[PDB]
Amino acid sequence: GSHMALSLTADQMVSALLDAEPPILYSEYDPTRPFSEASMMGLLTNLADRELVHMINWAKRVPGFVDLTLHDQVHLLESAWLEILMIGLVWRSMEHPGKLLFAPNLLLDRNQGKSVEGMVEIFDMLLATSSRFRMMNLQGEEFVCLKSIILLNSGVYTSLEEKDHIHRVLDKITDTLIHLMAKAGLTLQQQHQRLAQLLLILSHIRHMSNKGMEHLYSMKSKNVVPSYDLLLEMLDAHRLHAP
Amino acid sequence: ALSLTADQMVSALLDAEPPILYSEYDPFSEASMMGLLTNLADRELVHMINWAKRVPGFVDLTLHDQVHLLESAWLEILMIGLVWRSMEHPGKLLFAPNLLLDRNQGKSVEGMVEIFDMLLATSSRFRMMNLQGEEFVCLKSIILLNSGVYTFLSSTLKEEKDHIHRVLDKITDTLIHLMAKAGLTLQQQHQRLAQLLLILSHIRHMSNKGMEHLYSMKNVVPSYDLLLEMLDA
Ligand SMILES: C[C@@H]1Cc2c(ccc3n[nH]cc23)[C@@H](c2ccc(NC3CN(CCCF)C3)cn2)N1CC1(F)CC1
Ligand SMILES: C[C@@H]1Cc2c(ccc3n[nH]cc23)[C@@H](c2ccc(NC3CN(CCCF)C3)cn2)N1CC1(F)CC1
Repeated sequence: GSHMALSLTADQMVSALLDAEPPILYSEYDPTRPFSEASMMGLLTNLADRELVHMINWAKRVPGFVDLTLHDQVHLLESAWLEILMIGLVWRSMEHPGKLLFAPNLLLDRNQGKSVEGMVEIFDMLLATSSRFRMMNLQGEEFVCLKSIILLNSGVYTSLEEKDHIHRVLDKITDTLIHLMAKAGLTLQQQHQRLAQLLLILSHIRHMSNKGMEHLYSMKSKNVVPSYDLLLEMLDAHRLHAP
Repeated sequence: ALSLTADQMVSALLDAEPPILYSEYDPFSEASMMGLLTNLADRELVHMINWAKRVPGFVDLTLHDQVHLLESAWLEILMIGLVWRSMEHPGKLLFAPNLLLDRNQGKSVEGMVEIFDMLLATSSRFRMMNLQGEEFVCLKSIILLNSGVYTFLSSTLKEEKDHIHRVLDKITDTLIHLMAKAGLTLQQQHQRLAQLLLILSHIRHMSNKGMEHLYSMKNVVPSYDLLLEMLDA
């Protein structure tokens, strides 16, 4: 059978989201060749490209996403892809104060970011967001809800029925977040305050993603930002993959 | 400051509200529109300083930290004010009572059409949600305290970060209280709070696209010095 996004209970929503989770990838580098030989930007690009393929399959598994037209799915991934990579990074880097866990074989500190121009400012923001989630003791079940909110919210400001559906899907994830906070034993006031602190961090994640896109658009290379066409091609080619 | 009731918080915020300014009294050109927008933003910024100084918990901060918050938030604060004023004018942006501009007028300045469209979409979203004046002032105060909070260095006892977060929790409590008085169920309360805060992510995005446009135009972004001079005066 098929569960419609709005029929899901809080526990089914958490389960579906935990199931859809992409795997933690490794940075593609020879551990026998010296670390000086590495490109730094070359490694992050190769990693982001591989992670983006998995993000396609995860998005198609987020409740309410396939209910949207192919056109609208592309718009949401186009606006959200960097924010989704960034939230994943900041979550992985939580237990590593002063370091960013890009991959299990790629844990980079602030000074390493200084190698690439304009990268230091982005690293510092990611580091601050990571420490903030650590202070808040962000839970895995909350992280998946926040990652799903980013996807459905980021490109929502671009038909009243399709617009209401995303709002309703977003209300269902909010209900799931609150449920987790009530089970963790937070009072009603504490529940609202934690929900507000988590959603306020999403504003800073959008900010980092805009600074990230600015950096990408400043690069001399022509195919450094995933275009609408490439994202459409990626979502349509998923139909040809084996389940 | 944190001793105020939810109703006292709303009252102080409503009282601190800046006035609605007019655009220079004297059809529009690409340079005349940009000129009018800049002059209006500059006059509004003076009032914004006076408004920020009346937001509870703001003057409790060091002059340095106040400047950092205004430096990160000034454009999001003009933008949220604009989108609120434009609510009752579908397809138009109410810059001033004598300056109500449509989408086609934005096409005069290059790169301005994309910003106008986003502001128009945000305005219609707040209209669909039936955003209340008492909720708008809470959201505007959240933008002030929140936008530059991850900007502050803090490698000493700078306690100052916890105070800001305590003021932000207090505004959340105020937002919920307004929703409970309006008769929303507990579930409706958390859902509305989430929808309002998610729009703040779009306000940050429009501000960044606006700063990009400004930097594409030396003294077009209010400097630390100007803001400090304004806050100290
Ligand atoms: C530090 C940040 C986040 C991040 C990066 C890399 C991997 C990650 N995993 N989790 C988080 C990751 C890395 C990064 C490096 C390079 C690229 N470029 C590739 C090219 N591809 C698009 C399609 C090609 F047509 C994405 C993207 N992102 N970000 C840097 C920045 F903010 C963009 C400037
Ligand atoms: C449409 C948008 C919002 C907005 C604008 C103008 C007035 C407003 N009132 N409410 C909202 C207003 C106008 C605008 C036009 C020009 C400027 N110029 C700045 C102000 N001044 C300070 C420097 C010395 F302190 C130079 C600022 N803002 N925004 C355009 C944009 F997104 C920034 C690019």
